[PDB]
Amino acid sequence: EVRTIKVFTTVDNINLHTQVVDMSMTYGQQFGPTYLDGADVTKIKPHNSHEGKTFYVLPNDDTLRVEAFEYYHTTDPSFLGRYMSALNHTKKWKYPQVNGLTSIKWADNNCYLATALLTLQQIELKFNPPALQDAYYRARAGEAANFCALILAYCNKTVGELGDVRETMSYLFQHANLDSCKRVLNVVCKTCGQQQTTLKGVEAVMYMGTLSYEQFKKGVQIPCTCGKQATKYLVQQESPFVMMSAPPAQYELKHGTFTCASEYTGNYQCGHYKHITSKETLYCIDGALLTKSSEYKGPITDVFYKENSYTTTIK
Ligand SMILES: [Cl-]
Ligand SMILES: [Cl-]
Ligand SMILES: [Zn+2]
Repeated sequence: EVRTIKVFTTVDNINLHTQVVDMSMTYGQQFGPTYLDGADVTKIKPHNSHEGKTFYVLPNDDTLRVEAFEYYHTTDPSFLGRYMSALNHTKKWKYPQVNGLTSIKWADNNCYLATALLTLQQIELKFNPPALQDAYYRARAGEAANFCALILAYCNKTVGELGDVRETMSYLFQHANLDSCKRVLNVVCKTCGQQQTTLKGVEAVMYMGTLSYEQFKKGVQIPCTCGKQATKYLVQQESPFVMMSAPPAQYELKHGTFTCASEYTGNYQCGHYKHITSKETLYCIDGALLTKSSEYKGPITDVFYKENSYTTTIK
């Protein structure tokens, strides 16, 4: 006796593909790798409770390949398997509202993701892939499981791995509309003279070397090919924020002088991130945990600042 049920397959959870499945065969035998809200059902035979349900499958024909690219903006063949693997964990995480923002209760080394999510809610940023637009909208409303699983997939990180906030933000910014962001730098060597550089997009909003936006405007010392130290300073900035990053070092955050910051305690192999936000006072959001202080000092790795337009007074 042949038994069948109707199910739907998808790559984006919007466009559905009607399937009739033989209840005598695994999902794997019929569709290849198959997932039900993140759970791998490849080796499971259809249940009666499955009728009418939506299953994710890998893009295995031209229609799904186009749908997957249009939704995620990636053709990485392992992407949906990585997204589903992460989602099976992130759907069990807790997303408390802390000081009016969606955070993440600590689990599975997810401190870097909490501080990234908190930062995103404080800066002006629009994502390009519909997957991130839709998932980020849900995250802002408090249901961040899809958004967190997408960040893990886009960053090639598995649940439990040690992430870096700077690297995570770089991936998210690659998938954001930063096209009108512009930065002009001048590099002055007492031997070699002056050289101006223009940076656009993600490179216009990220700097690695100093946490202080004010120091970057005054000048920072960098190597020159001649062997001397040159001075690099900000000539012009057009962006709605900037991110200043450096290896973790004891640093004092002053209320009203920055938007938010990431603190990292530990070493190259394991550690813990916290988030500091400057509002009516300094709030330290540590997943579900919240403390406040008038002053803050700690091993800061990243600081975000509000911007619109800046032009140097240096000649
Ligand atoms: Cl689809
Ligand atoms: Cl968006
Ligand atoms: Zn030089």
